[PDB]
Amino acid sequence: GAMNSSNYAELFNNDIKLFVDDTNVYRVTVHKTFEGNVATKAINGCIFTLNPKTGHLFLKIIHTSVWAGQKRLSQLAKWKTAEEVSALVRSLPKEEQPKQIIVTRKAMLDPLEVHMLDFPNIAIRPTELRLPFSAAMSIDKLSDVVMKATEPQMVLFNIYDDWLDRISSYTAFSRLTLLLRALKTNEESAKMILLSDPTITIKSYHLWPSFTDEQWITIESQMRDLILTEYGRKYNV
Amino acid sequence: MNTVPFTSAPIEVTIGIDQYSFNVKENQPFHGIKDIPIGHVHVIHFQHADNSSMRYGYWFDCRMGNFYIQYDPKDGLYKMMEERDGAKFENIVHNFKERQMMVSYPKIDEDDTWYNLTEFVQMDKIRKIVRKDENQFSYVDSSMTTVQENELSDPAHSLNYTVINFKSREAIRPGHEMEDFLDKSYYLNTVMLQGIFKNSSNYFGELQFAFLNAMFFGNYGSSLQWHAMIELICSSATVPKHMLDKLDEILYYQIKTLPEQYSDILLNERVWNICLYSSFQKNSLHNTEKIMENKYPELL
Ligand SMILES: NS(=O)(=O)c1ccc(Cl)s1
Ligand SMILES: NS(=O)(=O)c1ccc(Cl)s1
Repeated sequence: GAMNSSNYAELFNNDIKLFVDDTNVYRVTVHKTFEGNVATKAINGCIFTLNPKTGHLFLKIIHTSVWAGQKRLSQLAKWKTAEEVSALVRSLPKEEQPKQIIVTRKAMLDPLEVHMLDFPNIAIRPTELRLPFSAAMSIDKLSDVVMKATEPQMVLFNIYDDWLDRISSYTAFSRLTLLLRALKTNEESAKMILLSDPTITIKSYHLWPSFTDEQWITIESQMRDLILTEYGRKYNV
Repeated sequence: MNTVPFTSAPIEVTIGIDQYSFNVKENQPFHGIKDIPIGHVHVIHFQHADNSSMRYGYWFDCRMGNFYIQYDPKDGLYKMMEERDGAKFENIVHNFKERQMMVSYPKIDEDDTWYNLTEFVQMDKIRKIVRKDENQFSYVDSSMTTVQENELSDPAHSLNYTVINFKSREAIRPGHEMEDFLDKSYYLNTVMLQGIFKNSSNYFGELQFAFLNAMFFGNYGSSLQWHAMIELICSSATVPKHMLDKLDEILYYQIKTLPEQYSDILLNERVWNICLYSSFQKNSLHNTEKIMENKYPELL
C-alpha cells in the first residue's frame, strides 16, 4: 500500500520502481491586470520521474502550450502527468517497465491508476514520506532545460552523477534528499554552500559538484546545519 | 387476488410479505396469506425467532404458478414449493379460507408504496440475477454474495448483478481517461444502457431489486449494487430528462420506506452526499433531497 519509514529499504531492492512527483507540472506567476484584476501566466513545467535505485531521472518537460484553451488546469495537470507517465512506461522495453510507481501526492493516485489500467501488474502506491522533489527546479541545469524548452520534450539525467561508483543507492538517495531539502528550505544558502569554493566544479556531464568523499561529508554537515538553522529561524528556537 | 398457503408453522418465526410483517408462534394454527395483489412481484421472507441469523425469502409472481410454503425439519427452513395439480391446490386453499386460517395481505386502497418500489421489477429478470432454473420463484438470503464480491465463493448461490466498476477498462475509453472518469456518461449511456441493459427500465428494475434485497434481507452485496447504480447516474453529466425524473421518484419511495432505525447501516454517507450535493445531478433530485434532508439530516 503506502510507503513510509518502516519499509524504506524497499526503495533500493531490485524490483524496478519509479517515484512520480507532479509539483512542478503546472506553474504560474500571478499578476495584476490593467483593470486591477488578477491573472496568472503559465511557465514551462516538468514531471519528475525518478528510479531511486539507479538515479535515472526521466524529466518530461511540460511546455506552456499544452494549457492553451484548457480549463481547470490544476486538475488537468494531474491527468496530463498520468498520461505522460503511462506513455513513458509503454515506451520502455518490458524488462525495463517498473513493477511499482510511487506518487508523491495522493491526488495523483486515481489519475495514474486510470491511465494504467492496461498494466494491472504495476502497483500504484502513495507514500507517507515528505519528499523534497519540488526543489528539483533549484537544480540549475534542470531549471535551465525546462525554461529553454520551446516544445514538449523529455530529457534524461542521472540525478546521482557518478556517486554510485563510491556509495550505495541508499546513501545516494539520502544525500539527494538532504540536498533537495536544504534547497527547499533556503535555496540561497544551499547554493552558496554548494558553490562557495571555485576549485570544486560541476562537470559538463553532471548536475552537482565534483566533491571528494571528505568534502561531501563537510557539505552534508553544512546542509544539516542549514536545515537546523532555518528550523530555528522559522520557529524562533 | 391470490393465495400462498402454508402446510404448517412448526417454528416461531417473523414472516414478511412485501413491506409488511407479522409474528407467528411455534405451532400456531397459521395456514398462509390471502388477498395478494395480482399484477406485481412479491417477496415472502422469514426470520426465525430462535435464530435471527439468516433472514431468507422467496421472490415470486402468482401469475406464474401456484406456490405454497412448507417447513422442512431437515434443512431447517420454510421452503417455497410449486403445486402443478391446480384442482387439488384450490380444494386445500378453499378449506383454510373457509376456516379463516390465513392472514390478509393488508393493502390500503390509497397506498401505492409497493407498486412504486417494484415498478420495473419483473420476475423474468429476477431469475437471471438469481440462478435456479427448476423453480419459478427465487430464493434470496442475508449471506448470498454477488458475482463482483466473488471477484474480489459458490457460483450457483450468487447474485448475478451487473458488475459496475468505475476504474475498469469497460468504464474508460482509451484516450478519454480524464473525460470518462470525471463524467461517466459514456459508461452509463453507451456501455450500460445501450450495451447491457438495452433500456432504462431494465436498469431501474435491477436497481429496485438491489434495494429491496438489501432492506429486506440485510444483503451487503445488494446494498453495494444499489449505491453503485445511483452513483453511476448521478456522476453522469448527460442523462435523459425522463430517467432523472423517474430516478428521483424511485429513490424517494425507497427512502420513504426505509426503517428509520436501519438508516445507519443501509445508507452510504459518501455516496449520498456526493450524489445530492456535489454531482452533476445535485439539483435534479428534488423529491429525494427533500425527504433525505427532513428524515436523515444527520447523514448529511
Ligand atoms: N400442494 S398441495 O398438496 O395442493 C398443497 C399441500 C399443502 C399446501 Cl399448503 S398446498
Ligand atoms: N455491512 S454494512 O455495510 O453495514 C451493510 C450495509 C448494507 C447492508 Cl444491507 S449490510
